[PDB]
Amino acid sequence: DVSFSLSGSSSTSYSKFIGALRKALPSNGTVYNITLLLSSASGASRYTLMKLSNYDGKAITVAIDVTNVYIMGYLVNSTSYFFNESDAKLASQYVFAGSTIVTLPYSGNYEKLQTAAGKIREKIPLGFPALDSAITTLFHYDSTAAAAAFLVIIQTTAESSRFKYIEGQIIMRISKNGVPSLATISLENEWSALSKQIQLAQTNNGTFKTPVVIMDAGGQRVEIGNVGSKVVTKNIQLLLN
Ligand SMILES: CC(=O)N[C@@H]1[C@@H](O)[C@H](O)[C@@H](CO)O[C@H]1O
Ligand SMILES: CC(=O)N[C@@H]1[C@@H](O)[C@H](O)[C@@H](CO)O[C@H]1O
Repeated sequence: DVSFSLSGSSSTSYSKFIGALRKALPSNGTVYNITLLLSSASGASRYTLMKLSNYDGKAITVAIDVTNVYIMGYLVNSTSYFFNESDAKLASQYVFAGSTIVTLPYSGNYEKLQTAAGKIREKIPLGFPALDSAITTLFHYDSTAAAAAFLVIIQTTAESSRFKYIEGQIIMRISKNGVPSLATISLENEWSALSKQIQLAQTNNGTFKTPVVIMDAGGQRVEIGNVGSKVVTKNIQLLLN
């Protein structure tokens, strides 16, 4: 398993945690020196567990699908909570054995979580304090605030593992929460498209078959057309397969 403790945390310990999470995910090699995730996996081996503890030391354990870095659900005390989607129902057959299972009233999809939370990612502050609050919400399972808590946790763990830029954004917000940058949102939105295009580029002299539009540090549209881009060389850390 991997773990992150907010108590005693620093930029250094957070980066160690994100690095450990990246290292915990199996590969079928690399493409342009970027880890390629597995296309398929079986049973319990399809998951890695991530223990998260708040400032007060209260802990939850989150299950991640290694094929796509999607969060499946989590365990607190003797109760597990899984997203309402087939891949998470599958996960419930293999992890947190012996727990009492609760099916959440939403899938782990951003659109569904945002509808459930009554607010879009763009307006939800992120940072170490936001992570603390999110863990607390899930620890007590406040059903009215859980969707928002998942939105914070997903971005602070999975999205951060996928993009060095997002890891940096969380680090900027260690002391004071802030809503995600437009760049953060675009990278999250385009992860699967970037993953696809980078793999196609291998046999196309490094050129994407279809451009991918990201946003920069000022929200300006930037069209990514080849593997020379900084998004490919010094940002993306995991490719969907
Ligand atoms: C009752 C239950 O928890 N299982 C549901 C399953 O019925 C549904 O088909 C799927 C969405 O496709 O999501 C699962 O969580
Ligand atoms: C969802 C749930 O049952 N969470 C409970 C929490 O509310 C309670 O404060 C604690 C007591 O130690 O046990 C937790 O994990």
